[PDB]
Amino acid sequence: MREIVHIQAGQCGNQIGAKFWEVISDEHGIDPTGSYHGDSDLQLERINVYYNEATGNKYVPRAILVDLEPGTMDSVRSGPFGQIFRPDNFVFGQSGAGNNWAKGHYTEGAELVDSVLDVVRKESESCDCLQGFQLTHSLGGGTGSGMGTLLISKIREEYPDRIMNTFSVMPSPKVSDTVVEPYNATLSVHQLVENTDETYCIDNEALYDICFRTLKLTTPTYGDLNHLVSATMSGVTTCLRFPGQLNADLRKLAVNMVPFPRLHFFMPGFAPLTSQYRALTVPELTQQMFDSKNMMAACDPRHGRYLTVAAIFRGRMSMKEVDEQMLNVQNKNSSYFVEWIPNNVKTAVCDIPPRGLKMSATFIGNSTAIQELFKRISEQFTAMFRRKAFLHWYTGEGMDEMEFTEAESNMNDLVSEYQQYQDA
Amino acid sequence: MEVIELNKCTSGQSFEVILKPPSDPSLEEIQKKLEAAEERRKYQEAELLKHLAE
Amino acid sequence: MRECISIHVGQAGVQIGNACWELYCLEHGIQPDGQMPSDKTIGGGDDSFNTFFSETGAGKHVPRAVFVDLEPTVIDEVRTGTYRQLFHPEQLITGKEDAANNYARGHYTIGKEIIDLVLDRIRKLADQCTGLQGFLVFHSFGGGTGSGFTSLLMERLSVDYGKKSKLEFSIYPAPQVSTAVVEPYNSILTTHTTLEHSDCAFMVDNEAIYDICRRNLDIERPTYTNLNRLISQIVSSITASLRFDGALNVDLTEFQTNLVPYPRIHFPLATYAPVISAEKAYHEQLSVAEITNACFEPANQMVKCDPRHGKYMACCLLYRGDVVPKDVNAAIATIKTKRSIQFVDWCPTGFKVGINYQPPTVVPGGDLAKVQRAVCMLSNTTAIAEAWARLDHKFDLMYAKRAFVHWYVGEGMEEGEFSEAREDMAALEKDYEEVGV
Amino acid sequence: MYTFVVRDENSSVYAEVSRLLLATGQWKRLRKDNPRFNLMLGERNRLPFGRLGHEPGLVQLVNYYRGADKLCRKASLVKLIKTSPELSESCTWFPESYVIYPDEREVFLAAYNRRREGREGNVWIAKSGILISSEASELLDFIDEVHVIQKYLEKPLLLEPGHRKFDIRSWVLVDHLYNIYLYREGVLRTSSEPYNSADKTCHLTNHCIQKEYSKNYGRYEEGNEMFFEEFNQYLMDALNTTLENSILLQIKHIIRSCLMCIEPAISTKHLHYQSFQLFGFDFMVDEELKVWLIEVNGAPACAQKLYAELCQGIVDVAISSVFPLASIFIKLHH
Ligand SMILES: Nc1nc2c(ncn2[C@@H]2O[C@H](COP(=O)(O)OP(=O)(O)OP(=O)(O)O)[C@@H](O)[C@H]2O)c(=O)[nH]1
Ligand SMILES: Nc1ncnc2c1ncn2[C@@H]1O[C@H](COP(=O)(O)OP(=O)(O)CP(=O)(O)O)[C@@H](O)[C@H]1O
Ligand SMILES: Nc1nc2c(ncn2[C@@H]2O[C@H](COP(=O)(O)OP(=O)(O)O)[C@@H](O)[C@H]2O)c(=O)[nH]1
Ligand SMILES: [Ca+2]
Ligand SMILES: [Ca+2]
Ligand SMILES: [Ca+2]
Ligand SMILES: [Ca+2]
Ligand SMILES: [Mg+2]
Ligand SMILES: [Mg+2]
Ligand SMILES: [Mg+2]
Ligand SMILES: [Mg+2]
Repeated sequence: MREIVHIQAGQCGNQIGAKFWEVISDEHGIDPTGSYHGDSDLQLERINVYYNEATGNKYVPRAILVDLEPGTMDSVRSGPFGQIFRPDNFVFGQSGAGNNWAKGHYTEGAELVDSVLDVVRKESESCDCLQGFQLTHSLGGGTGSGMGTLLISKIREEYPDRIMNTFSVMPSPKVSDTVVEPYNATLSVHQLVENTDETYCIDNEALYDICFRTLKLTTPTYGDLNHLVSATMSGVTTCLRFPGQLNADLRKLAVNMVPFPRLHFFMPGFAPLTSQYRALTVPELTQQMFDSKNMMAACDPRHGRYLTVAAIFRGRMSMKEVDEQMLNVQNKNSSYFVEWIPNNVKTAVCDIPPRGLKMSATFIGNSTAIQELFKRISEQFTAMFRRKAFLHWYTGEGMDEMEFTEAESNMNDLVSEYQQYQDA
Repeated sequence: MEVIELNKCTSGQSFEVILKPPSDPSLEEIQKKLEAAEERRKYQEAELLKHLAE
Repeated sequence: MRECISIHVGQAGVQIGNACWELYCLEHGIQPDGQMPSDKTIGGGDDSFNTFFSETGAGKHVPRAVFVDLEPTVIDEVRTGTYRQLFHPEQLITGKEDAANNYARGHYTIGKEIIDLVLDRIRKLADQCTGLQGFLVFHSFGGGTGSGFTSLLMERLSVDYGKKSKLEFSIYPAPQVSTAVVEPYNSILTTHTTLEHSDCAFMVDNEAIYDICRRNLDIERPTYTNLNRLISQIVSSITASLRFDGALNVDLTEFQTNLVPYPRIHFPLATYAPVISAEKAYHEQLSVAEITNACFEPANQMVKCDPRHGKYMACCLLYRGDVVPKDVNAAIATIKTKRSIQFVDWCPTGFKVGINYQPPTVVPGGDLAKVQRAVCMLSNTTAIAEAWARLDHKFDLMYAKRAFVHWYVGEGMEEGEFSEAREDMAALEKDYEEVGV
Repeated sequence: MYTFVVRDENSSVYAEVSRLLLATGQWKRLRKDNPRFNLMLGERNRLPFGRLGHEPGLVQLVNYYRGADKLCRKASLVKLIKTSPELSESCTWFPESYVIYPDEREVFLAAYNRRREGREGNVWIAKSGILISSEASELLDFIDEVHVIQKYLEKPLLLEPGHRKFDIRSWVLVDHLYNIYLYREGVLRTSSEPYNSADKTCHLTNHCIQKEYSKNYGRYEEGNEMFFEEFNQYLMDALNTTLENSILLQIKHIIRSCLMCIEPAISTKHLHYQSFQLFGFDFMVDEELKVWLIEVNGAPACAQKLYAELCQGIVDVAISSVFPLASIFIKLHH
């Protein structure tokens, strides 16, 4: 039993985390009350990766819900699958974090972090073989960004030999709540550079463009954005939740995907994205899966080179034809894969498709083109920081300008590090 | 050619055909390697916990 | 009679060992519950099959085997499989978390915590031997356990059993079925550490088995079950001389005498024919000449390479089925005048032939058809160094950028072991070219 | 869209082949160290044949035959013709040669002394720096200062006007099926100096030696290169015969004989990768219209006028035959 402990922090972290548990509970045949009602033993074979088995053969998600205000977590408990979560795993404060990284990381979140770790410890103690942790959160707010990274740091201290994995939603002025999001994101990225093994960069810019340009949604809501995240999160965890050889656990995934410790920020992709009854062939899955319009990070893969790639095909299809199409894309565009990491593209197939689709494909890329994301955040950061604009929200919580300068330098170094392997 | 060393039995036979003539570290040292690597792991983890303590 | 102990390490070693011991039972008439009606000496004996099987008072024939894996899921299959009654729980050793395709994790971090347990379980089987002659070690090159833990086990076996021979069956990494990018690293690391400790290693390239299954068996996308049934046929023909009456390769020392004149050059090329699909209703049974000629086709080798552009140091022909010595010599004479077979000048140009009259056994419901006669050629040719050249080139590409190296350094391994291992392979390639050019 | 790599920049032949493939719009050139190629235009020295044919989902082809150096080296060709029973030492179209290390010295002297005592032509030639001398001691002393010493053809067919020596270069292409294609166009690299059987300029017909030491370079034909149309017309006007009957039958026989000998050693019929190769055969014609084989070149250059036609023929029967898109050769059957 290789268990994973899931944590969702803040508004965005809990809203996408709730939909993630709804999507995978449906795939594993778990109802909103925890009872199993599936028809395939493949659903239960790896069920303990994300679910604890309770009394009466009930399946309880190994999830911990964290926030500094009760609003979003009250909505989750009122949601469809709200009753499935363990009540003690709801850990919340009352003051909120005011979209302020300092409040989440240093003041308001510091008061609440120890009680969160008490629940993490309770969940970890019963694990027969703990793989590590999975955090969902945004980087533009205060709780998920500031307290989420504080949690990552304190968990690494208590569990230094466990994998740290995050789903990190990147801010965008297209889907912006406050102007200080580049501040919060820049401070958080340096934490992720040091203290996570795998981070899926989910860009609200890309989610918006997909909803607008592709899905033809003229006025996208957060629900529209979170539907793309749900399907993506389901795909990237397929190899963890079903029997298989490739990337079956968090560490083996990291060994296949992370050639250098700081370069562990992945571009996720997904196919199909349909605005629906038409049959999608294996060649169509492969072409769309690698297409930039299907990337969730708002980076042009043709502007960089792929260090490593993980591909997951779901449904009843010809694995022979999957091998052919996967080899076709590599041999067709071998200039976009680094030549100094041979056979850096790995393919997995799962017989169980997601809900509503006969066939799907999920893309996990470690591309140097992700520097475009960090450059974008860096430019938005600097435009305000050169005038020290809005800094008083942060210095009022004890922070100094030097910590911002160091955060600026830390992310510029990350950009330089990606650029060195793009031309090597 | 030449067929030499013909040995036969109930379950088979074997022979040789010639076509042309011709023209460790100790356990102590192993334990030192295993413990030296464990020492480097402890040093690397102690530096991490030191970094996290700061 | 001298016993042989088989050791299966990692997923690949366990699953291949499970396929081999199934085949051994069918060949020797041993039922899944361990009973063997053809064995008249109840609860003991020094027959040829007793080199691989011990006997209990109740007549059960127990494999002299140990299964080791750092994750329990694969060996749990043996604990509940068809032949679960053959083994007792002491022969099946499992851990909690595997080596994560990381040689250093299998050798240093996790292997250190289980190496003393494995040796204790091997000592239990060795104490039941009146004259142990050595070990057969099954493992992959690419896995973290198969590479990292094996090299640690082979170091300790040389310490505890200095006079005993050790033979390997090794799975060379192939991207068509590989599951890790760093498998070239683990392969070089485990070959460097095991080289001085292995007397004879039979390398099997998953690429070659995969294509034989696709081309000769008409399997579209071969699985490990397809590959392992074919591998077990080759392993069975290699070890049949230890398990049956005969005069060729009768003990493990004879494998080195007949195939390995130079110690570091201890990687013989295996070629097997015929591989026939059981889906064909009628098939023309191949003659002695046709299957012997097939031993010089690269399409039938366990490692794709060109023996015409290397030199031979030894050649053994192992026949099973309807084969008489007269037809073997007629086939060899025809082949010598058509094929490019160059021996090294300090070795005789000849073949050691072994014939076992019992034709090959096929697993009921398998992919291989029954044949009247089959042959496995074991040839020590310098052309197998093409496999080292391919592996070392992939090593050089990744290591020039130190890609993934931090995973190994983080487990306590030093970066210098990478280059030291690569220099040993560089010396290995140089040895082959001196002999074969 | 096929892919190919280029690993020999000093190849004027495949520089044009690479240019032709890109001009078709269906071939993309990769970096020289990119393993995901269909076609390798490989280097001359230490081509990594062992790394070919191990790319799943890629049919790989290389422009060299592994093992063909046995035919394209001086000492290798001499040893191959003597030791191979298919050719035998009684081979009639190859000059009596011997391999000498600075070994067949005792055999070369047994034939040299037999000629001086025999009162017959005893002029030889050593090569690997070339020395032509009727004194064996001057030849053996020159090597010590691996070589082969073969009988110098003292009676060569001389072209008139000029009374001059020549040699015939034939280009032969062997594809992955081991079809032997003889390019219909050859060249006569002619000496522009009158043959004096009593200077290494009228004796050596190399294009660089005639362009650096011969005073009459280009006097009779352009670049001291006579093509087959002119040479056939000369044979009809001067000797009442054709190029096909008097010479080309022997040339086709020698080409077929040499390549059939090494076929079992170098064929890629059942191999995980495929090979083709362009060879350059060099012949000599004596005064009695007998053809002698001098050397086989493994990486030959072409004549300027024939680069366009020959390189297009390489793409047709050797490259596009394996990788089809969307006769100038004579097939020597066997
Ligand atoms: N022929 C064959 N090859 C296998 C089999 N299982 C795994 N492999 C190959 O072995 C290599 C990976 O090694 P594994 O044996 O799976 O790994 P391991 O020894 O269990 O070590 P860990 O990393 O700790 O899991 C890959 O190249 C696989 O293709 C098998 O059953 N048959
Ligand atoms: N046995 C022989 N008898 C008479 N003339 C000979 C001869 N061997 C060589 N020659 C003359 O000397 C020249 C040099 O021969 P050789 O084949 O060694 O040239 P080469 O290898 O240096 C250049 P290439 O690779 O284009 O042939 C030949 O072109 C020929 O004219
Ligand atoms: N994709 C997505 N992004 C969100 C959602 N809610 C908030 N965000 C983004 O997250 C940032 C605000 O962070 P938020 O989670 O609300 O702050 P927190 O509660 O203090 O952690 C902004 O960049 C928003 O665009 C959501 O439901 N989906
Ligand atoms: Ca307070
Ligand atoms: Ca507390
Ligand atoms: Ca008995
Ligand atoms: Ca030893
Ligand atoms: Mg908010
Ligand atoms: Mg394993
Ligand atoms: Mg020994
Ligand atoms: Mg030359």
